[PDB]
Amino acid sequence: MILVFLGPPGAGKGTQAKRLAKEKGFVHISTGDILREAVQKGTPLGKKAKEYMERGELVPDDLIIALIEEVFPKHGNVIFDGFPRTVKQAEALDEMLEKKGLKVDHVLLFEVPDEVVIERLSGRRINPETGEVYHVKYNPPPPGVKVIQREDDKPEVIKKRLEVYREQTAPLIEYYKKKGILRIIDASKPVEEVYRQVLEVIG
Ligand SMILES: Nc1ncnc2c1ncn2[C@@H]1O[C@H](COP(=O)(O)OP(=O)(O)O)[C@@H](O)[C@H]1O
Ligand SMILES: Nc1ncnc2c1ncn2[C@@H]1O[C@H](COP(=O)(O)OP(=O)(O)O)[C@@H](O)[C@H]1O
Repeated sequence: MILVFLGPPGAGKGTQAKRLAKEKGFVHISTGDILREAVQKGTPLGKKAKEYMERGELVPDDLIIALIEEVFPKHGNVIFDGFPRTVKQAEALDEMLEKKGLKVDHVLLFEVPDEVVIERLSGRRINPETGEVYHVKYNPPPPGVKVIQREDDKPEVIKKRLEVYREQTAPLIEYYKKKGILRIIDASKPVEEVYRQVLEVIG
């Protein structure tokens, strides 16, 4: 089974993908997590990607498509979390999968309004020791636990990221709807309720 989680930044895709991977054994492929690691390590990918991410822009397709080929697992169920983000990426994914005898089985669209996106992103915090993700209101870090705020979660970069989502990523809704594999998730609900909906959709 291959899943794609699609939706605006802050919708809760990483939160749900992490949970699903941990409990049900999916391979979690987060392009964001992988890129942030590349940047921190200063790899050729990381050095090239870094400034796109800093500015809230998408990293060029060729680099991301190569990254996906590098990390796609030989066996196992997969959650694509934050990939594809463009039509070209989606077309490449279909082609890659077909060569492996696979296909995207479900695309889960995490619907949330812009007001919620901003609330979610502005309050997002990370434990730099473990990578655990918190929210200042909805899931605060334990007392005494040091956390950081991503530079791309600052107000002006959130704005750009949302514009980029609407311009480049949103056309994937129709792309996958035409293939009949798009499932709607009401991502505005609490984490537990969203998770039950994810489980229901994937059966
Ligand atoms: N259903 C939810 N309700 C409230 N807060 C959430 C929910 N899902 C995620 N969050 C919080 O919102 C922020 C964004 O979640 P995240 O999973 O990182 O979104 P995405 O990967 O779609 O960008 C995080 O701070 C997370 O703790
Ligand atoms: N599939 C992709 N294609 C191009 N750029 C990407 C992709 N995934 C992640 N990025 C880059 O990494 C940044 C952070 O992505 P991500 O962690 O997925 O954001 P969010 O937490 O909002 O889902 C993006 O704003 C973009 O610059």
